[PDB]
Amino acid sequence: RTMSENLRRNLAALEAKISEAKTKKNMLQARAKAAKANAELQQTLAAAAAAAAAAA
Amino acid sequence: RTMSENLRRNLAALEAKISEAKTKKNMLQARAKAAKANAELQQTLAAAAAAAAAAA
Repeated sequence: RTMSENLRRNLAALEAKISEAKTKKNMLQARAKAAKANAELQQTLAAAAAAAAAAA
Repeated sequence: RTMSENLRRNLAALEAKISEAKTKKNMLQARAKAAKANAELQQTLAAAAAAAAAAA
């Protein structure tokens, strides 16, 4: 019965850090998707706007 | 007839300690099965939970 209090806390502490890792996963993946889009948009627009205007 | 009272008590005392040893056998075997399972579960879960999370 003393062991089962210890196991019931260890089981709750394990799912608590699994739960934490899952919320972190969503936020980290979101930042990676956003950063991919920011780089492509900024570089593509700046290059095209300089290039077409100068040629014309 | 005095010998047969002595033998009838010795026969009952023998089966009484055989009976005791049999109840003890079941409890000792149960603890050994439980202890085997506790060790494997605790060590396996703790190792896997640390290892997979760190790598990812």
